[PDB]
Formats: sequence, structure tokens, C-alpha cells
Amino acid sequence: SAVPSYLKDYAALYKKDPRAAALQYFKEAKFGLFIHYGLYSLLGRGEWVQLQGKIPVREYAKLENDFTAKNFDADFITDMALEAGMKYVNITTRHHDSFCLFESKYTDFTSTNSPAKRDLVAELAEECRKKGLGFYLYYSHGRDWRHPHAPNNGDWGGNARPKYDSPEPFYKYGEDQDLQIYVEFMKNQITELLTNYGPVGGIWLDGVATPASRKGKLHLFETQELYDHIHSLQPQVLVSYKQGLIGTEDFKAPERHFKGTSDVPLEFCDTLQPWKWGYDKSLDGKHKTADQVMEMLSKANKMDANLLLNVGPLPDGSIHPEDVKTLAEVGRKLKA
Repeated sequence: SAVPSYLKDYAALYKKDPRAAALQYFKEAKFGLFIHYGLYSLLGRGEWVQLQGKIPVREYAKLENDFTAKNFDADFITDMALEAGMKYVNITTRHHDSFCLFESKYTDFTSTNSPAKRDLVAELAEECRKKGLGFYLYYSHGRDWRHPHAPNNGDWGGNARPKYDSPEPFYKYGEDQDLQIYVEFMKNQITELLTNYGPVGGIWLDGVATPASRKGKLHLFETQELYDHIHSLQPQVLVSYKQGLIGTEDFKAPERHFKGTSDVPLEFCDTLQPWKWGYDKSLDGKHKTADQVMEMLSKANKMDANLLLNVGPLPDGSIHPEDVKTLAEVGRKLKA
């Protein structure tokens, strides 16, 4: 009962150390589904199109007028994962473009506001609770390309913000910018995710390269205070931040591979599309094959790491037919 489904084979440990139970479940899950769905999926040129296309903030915000998510089926997605042999699911609640797939009282730039009128995080959370799958939340942290107070391209690097040819009117600059408005905005949104969707597996932070580009300035993000707020918000939630920003994360989530060894659990995240998370139409017929996934899984076990394998849905919210087959066969090879 109090033991959440995702960690039901670790109840005893849970009734002794909830977070221990979480780490254990995680270190042993081995396989998971990453989902990158958002406004970028409509342009089909990747998830960094706002930057790689220097699309101004206002022009990009017109994509909400075309966001319906008609064929986004959390039932099929949760089922696909299970059959494939995956034990948990991870979705981008809000990427660098700052569009949210969940209802938020601190922004109207959400999928609930859009023609879709749906809380896709709520939809996915229930399907995970129903099916015993772990549920993890990608949330853009070190980079934001919309919020006026988020790191700018002068003070911070990375690629903090799209390098526009004329200053973007939506951004405040210099003295007109107090990151603390942004810092609190994230902490406010993360509070919503941990409260409105029941027990959550972890907060999956991204964008590490930007705060680390000025790491004597790193402390203004109040990141450790964010970790503390997350652990205080629920007993068992984990926090990751790619390979690590301040060293106090519950696990390390490097992209694709990790050199060296780590004090904490490892999770390699990789793509079913060549190089690009997020739907890229130019890559059709070139998605990875079930035999390549077996390699990725093998390599990951060698490294004592999970494999978090990504699907980037089609503009309507449906899973690419190449990835559906690939995952369907990975499941059959695995149960053998």
C-alpha cells in the first residue's frame, strides 16, 4: 500500500529506508524508456531547433497553436515499454524551449493550455502507477531559452541561449536580470511535479554544461538547496543531473557512455534515432535496430549501468513505426 508500485519488490527495505529502496530498484532496473515529446516534434528537425534555427521566442510560441497530441497514448507507450523488457519510463516534462507537458500555475506555456488541453505527465503517471513502472521526470535546469531571467550567452556558456542576431526582446539583460526569479521558478515547478502526481521516481535535471561554464558562479543557482527541497518533498525521490554538477546527486546519468567509475548508480541514456533525441524526419529509415539495442544493453551491463533508451514521438504523439518494431523485437530477444 504505502509502498508505491514502482518499488513493490523492495517493500521491506522501503519500510526501513525509502530512498535506499529507490536506489536499489534503480541499480537493478537495468532498462528504461526515454520520451522526448514537445513543440519541437512538430518541426521534426530535432529538439534544439529553436537554437539550431534561431527561431525567435514569439515565432516558436506559435507552435502551441498546432499542439493537439491527438495520438499520444500513454497506455500503448506503457505497454510497449513493458513488452520490450523495460522497467521504468522517463519523459521530458519541459525541455530547453520551456514548453511544459503538465499543468502549471507559474506559466501558461503548457500543454494543458494548448489545443491539446491535456496533462500528459498526469496521463503517463497514472499509467505507470497502474502498471508498476518507475516514472522519472526530465526537467530542464541549467538552460532555458524562454524565461527572461535564465542564463544569458554572455555571463554563462554551454549554449545557454540561442545566439540571435538582434537581442531577443523577450529576454531581460544585465541589471534587468535576477536569476533568482528563474531559480525560484524551477523550484516552484518541481514542487508541483512532486505533489500533483503521487509518488515519483526521480527528478531528472539536464543542462549541466551551462552552470558549469562559470563554476565560481555555479552557486547562484542554489542547486544543493534544490536537491534538499526534492528529498524533503517525498521520502523516496532521487535526483540526477547528468554526470553531476555539485557531486551530491543520487545517481549519475551520462549521455551514451561514462568514462571512469562512480560512487553512485550509473544510467546511460541513448537514442533510437541516430544522434537526435526528439523526432527528426530526415532520419527515417535510419533508426537503430534491435541488434544494435542488444549491443547498447550489453555495453551498459558491462559498465554496471542502466540503459535509458529514447523514443521521440511523431508530431501527433504517436510512436515512430520503426521504433515500435525495434522495441517489440528487443522484447522477444530478451525473454529468450
